[PDB]
Amino acid sequence: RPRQYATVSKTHKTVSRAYGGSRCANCVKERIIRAFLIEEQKIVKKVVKEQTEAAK
Amino acid sequence: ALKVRTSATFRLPKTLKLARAPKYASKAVPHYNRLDSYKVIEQPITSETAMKKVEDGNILVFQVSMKANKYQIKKAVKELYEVDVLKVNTLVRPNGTKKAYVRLTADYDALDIANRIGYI
Amino acid sequence: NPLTHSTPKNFGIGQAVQPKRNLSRYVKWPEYVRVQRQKKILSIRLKVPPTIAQFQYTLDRNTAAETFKLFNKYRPETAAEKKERLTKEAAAVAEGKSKQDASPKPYAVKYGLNHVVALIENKKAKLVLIANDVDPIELVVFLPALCKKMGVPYAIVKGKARLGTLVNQKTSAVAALTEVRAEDEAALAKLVSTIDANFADKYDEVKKHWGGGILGNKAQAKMDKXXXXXX
Amino acid sequence: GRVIRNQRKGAGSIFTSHTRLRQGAAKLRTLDYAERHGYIRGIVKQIVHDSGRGAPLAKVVFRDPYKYRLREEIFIANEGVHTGQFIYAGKKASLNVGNVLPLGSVPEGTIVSNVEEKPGDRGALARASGNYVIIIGHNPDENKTRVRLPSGAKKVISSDARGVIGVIAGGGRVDKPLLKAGRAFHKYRLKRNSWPKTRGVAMNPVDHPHGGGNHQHIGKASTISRGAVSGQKAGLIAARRTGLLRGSQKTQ
Amino acid sequence: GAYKYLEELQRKKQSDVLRFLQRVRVWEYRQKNVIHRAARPTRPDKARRLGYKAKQGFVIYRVRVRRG
RNA sequence: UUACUUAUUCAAUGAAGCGGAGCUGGAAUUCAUUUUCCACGUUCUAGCAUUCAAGGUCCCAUUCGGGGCUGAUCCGGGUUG
RNA sequence: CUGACUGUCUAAUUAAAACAUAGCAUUGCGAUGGUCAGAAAGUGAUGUUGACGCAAUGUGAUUUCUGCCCAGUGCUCUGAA
RNA sequence: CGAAAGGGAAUCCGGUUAAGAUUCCGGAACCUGGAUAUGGAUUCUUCACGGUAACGUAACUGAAUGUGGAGACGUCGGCGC
Ligand SMILES: [Mg+2]
Ligand SMILES: [Mg+2]
Ligand SMILES: [Mg+2]
Ligand SMILES: [Mg+2]
Ligand SMILES: [Mg+2]
Ligand SMILES: [Mg+2]
Ligand SMILES: [Mg+2]
Ligand SMILES: [Mg+2]
Ligand SMILES: [Mg+2]
Ligand SMILES: [Mg+2]
Ligand SMILES: [Mg+2]
Ligand SMILES: [Mg+2]
Ligand SMILES: [Mg+2]
Ligand SMILES: [Mg+2]
Ligand SMILES: [Mg+2]
Ligand SMILES: [Mg+2]
Ligand SMILES: [Mg+2]
Ligand SMILES: [Mg+2]
Ligand SMILES: [Mg+2]
Ligand SMILES: [Mg+2]
Ligand SMILES: [Mg+2]
Ligand SMILES: [Mg+2]
Ligand SMILES: [Mg+2]
Ligand SMILES: [Mg+2]
Ligand SMILES: [Mg+2]
Ligand SMILES: [Mg+2]
Ligand SMILES: [Mg+2]
Ligand SMILES: [Mg+2]
Ligand SMILES: [Mg+2]
Ligand SMILES: [Mg+2]
Ligand SMILES: [Mg+2]
Ligand SMILES: [Mg+2]
Ligand SMILES: [Mg+2]
Ligand SMILES: [Mg+2]
Ligand SMILES: [Mg+2]
Ligand SMILES: [Mg+2]
Repeated sequence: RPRQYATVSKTHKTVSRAYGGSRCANCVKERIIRAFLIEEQKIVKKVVKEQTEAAK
Repeated sequence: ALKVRTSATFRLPKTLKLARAPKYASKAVPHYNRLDSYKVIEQPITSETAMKKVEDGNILVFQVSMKANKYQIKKAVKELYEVDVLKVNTLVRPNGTKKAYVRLTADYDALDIANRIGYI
Repeated sequence: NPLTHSTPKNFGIGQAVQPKRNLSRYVKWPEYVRVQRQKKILSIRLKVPPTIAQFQYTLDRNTAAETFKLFNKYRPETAAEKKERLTKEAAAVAEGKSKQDASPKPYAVKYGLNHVVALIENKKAKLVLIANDVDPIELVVFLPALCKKMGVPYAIVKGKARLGTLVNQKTSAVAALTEVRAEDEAALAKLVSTIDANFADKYDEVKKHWGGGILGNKAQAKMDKXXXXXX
Repeated sequence: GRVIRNQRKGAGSIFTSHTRLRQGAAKLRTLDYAERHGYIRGIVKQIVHDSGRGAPLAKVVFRDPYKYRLREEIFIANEGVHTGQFIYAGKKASLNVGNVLPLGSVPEGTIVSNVEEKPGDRGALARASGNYVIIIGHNPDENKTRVRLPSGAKKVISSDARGVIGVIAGGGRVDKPLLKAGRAFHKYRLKRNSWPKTRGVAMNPVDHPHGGGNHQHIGKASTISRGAVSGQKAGLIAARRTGLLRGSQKTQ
Repeated sequence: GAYKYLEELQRKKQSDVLRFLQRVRVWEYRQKNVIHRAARPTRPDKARRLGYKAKQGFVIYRVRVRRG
């Protein structure tokens, strides 16, 4: 119960990974993938709409 | 010229905030210490129920002021009688008097201490 | 150097938390700020009658600074000066004669509104400076035309605060000299001449014109736009 | 005579709305630079149920144009909208269900929810389960788009007023018979002390002008003039007609 | 002195000058609070008249009641 | 019948980006000129977006710390309807 | 015979066939608003609402129908004057 | 301000009185606020290792700021414990 976590040790309130508490395993996997593909495809959006720049 | 305000919000500009330098000092002569020791501890509660407590329990049972508190009770028993006070326990009698039970540390003998104070 | 990179911010809609720009335009200022700001403003739209539009005509920095450096030569008696003069005059003249006339006939700037008026009324004054900022304005509106009718050279100067310290006070409203030592009467003319061609001969023509208007910025370019564009 | 029921409702007391269980009031985003000029994305974090309002509410989280923080706005879920959808809002937005565009920026024939009367009041028209206004035309003579509200009244508003594409979710709520009385009891338990309703021709002449009896009838006309006094307004008020009709369609 | 010009001015209440002053000031007053302390008499010729001497311990207050 | 915006009236906002004009740049007319138009950061994804910002450039001798100007055009102080 | 039903009421002479109900029908209103409150108000209920809504009357489940009459009372009106 | 029935930091058995006890006695705990030292852990790859993984552990620096979770929640019923 909430205030009881203030009488307890950090290993009781985390796992060891990005988002200890907070998010759950697969929710960080999807966090990662989505992040990687978006920022990559960002450049793709950029390079491609710099091909249409030197097209006109 | 101008001035750069990064906040649309105007606020009461912090100002000096002086400090009271009187000229005729409220009270004339401060009150003497209300609740002194003799005022704190008021009277010994000598009743056969409470005598048996001093006998077989090492407890000094004094009536105390209602204004008094546990801290103040432990203090004035400790000064007025020259004794160490394990702990203090207060219950407010039905006639409004504040009965305090005081157990003395294993050093002191509360029965000795009792007819020391002068009563059996 | 190639160990630092040059990561540039976008600050366009839908990205990049906007940078602390300046909001002095958009401040929700205190009420007492807007009141004084909006009373002048209000007093800027609506046609102003001339006898108040007579003001606003202040003076040039030059004739101003000229008419000050002159007035500055006739300060009143200061505190410790009237102090000793009276320990001088009163003690000795009443221990002898000379009806207090134990002192030179003085040459001060003269001030006090009722006072400067009774001057102008009596044709005893020579050059009157009326402040352009008195409140209420009625305290003075009659002067420019009271002056004109007595033919007493006046001029509407800038600073009720200046004339003040000009007469050793916080504020003064009016300040006007009647006497002046003989070593000066020459600057008198050249000041009154150039003045009486702004505040006197101009009066009649000026009182025929009201003020006010000034749509302020937005609505004015909008009429500068309806005109420029639709013509 | 006594104070008839419909006057006692004005003071409050017993008749004020029950609002404990209500998610925050529904409102659009405040009309900021972003929406006035461009657009701004948002994710529907969840669609939720606001008590005594059949019509789901949509929670859409928008990053803060000006400060590092998230601002959750409360929309009315416009049907089709779905957890994870992206809601773009503003003059430049595109024409998809759920996005919020000014009425100028939409073609004629666009149907649209929660639209503002005066631009920036965060939503006035058609917020009821399954409703929608329709743009009937424009008119660049002051940004004023003409729309048709669910009453059928075609009222002109300013094309800078925003709406939200699509129709209000919660479709045929009033098609299912309430059946029994408890169903109705619960309906208003979450709303306001309006039910049950006693007919005033049951009353005595003191609690209603329909009141007295010897025969439950109304007495004189039950149509009362627009400008009667409270205490006589009970019945069909400015009734410009009465009786059965089946009206078909509306005002066009 | 200047007062007799304040008294006589103050009696031409529809002169274009005063109307304008009446306008700007009746606007100013509404905005300040209903009872607000007065920096200094708008009508020095009159406060004088009714007793006010411009000295310490005299206090001028403006106020706004509601008509009808 | 009607234009004005300061009285009065209403809406919001933690009074942010209103108003006028400019860089940039792509088309035009004119039988050449400025006579104007036009545009100027975000839309496959239930990521991320904060430390007066990284960069750039000047300063203090600069030991580590600061600061300024651009970065973010200028001009109105009508918060905006 | 009655009321559709469960349900409510005359605490202390009436529990019903009365009241309510769901269902049906009607009326006002798009917020500068409908209804209602207040001595007034920078006032207040509906409203954390917006016609699948709120407000106001009637009739009283289903089935089945709901005729004729706008002269009178009343309500209403993009109507001559 | 508004809950001795909602939210909520932490105690238990034994014993005892004419009448008190989850308070008293005896024993064994826990919470909180405050203190501080030693043991440990960490470190020359400075701010810990391991497990492919879900995760583990006596630990294993963290200001602004952000955010997420617990507080925190209807009713019936059968089934499991
Ligand atoms: Mg106690
Ligand atoms: Mg002196
Ligand atoms: Mg009555
Ligand atoms: Mg309420
Ligand atoms: Mg809630
Ligand atoms: Mg149906
Ligand atoms: Mg109610
Ligand atoms: Mg009820
Ligand atoms: Mg009904
Ligand atoms: Mg009924
Ligand atoms: Mg009856
Ligand atoms: Mg009656
Ligand atoms: Mg009647
Ligand atoms: Mg009947
Ligand atoms: Mg003073
Ligand atoms: Mg009145
Ligand atoms: Mg604004
Ligand atoms: Mg029979
Ligand atoms: Mg029955
Ligand atoms: Mg029954
Ligand atoms: Mg009875
Ligand atoms: Mg009887
Ligand atoms: Mg019965
Ligand atoms: Mg009827
Ligand atoms: Mg009935
Ligand atoms: Mg039927
Ligand atoms: Mg019939
Ligand atoms: Mg027939
Ligand atoms: Mg008729
Ligand atoms: Mg007829
Ligand atoms: Mg008519
Ligand atoms: Mg409290
Ligand atoms: Mg501790
Ligand atoms: Mg939560
Ligand atoms: Mg609960
Ligand atoms: Mg639940």
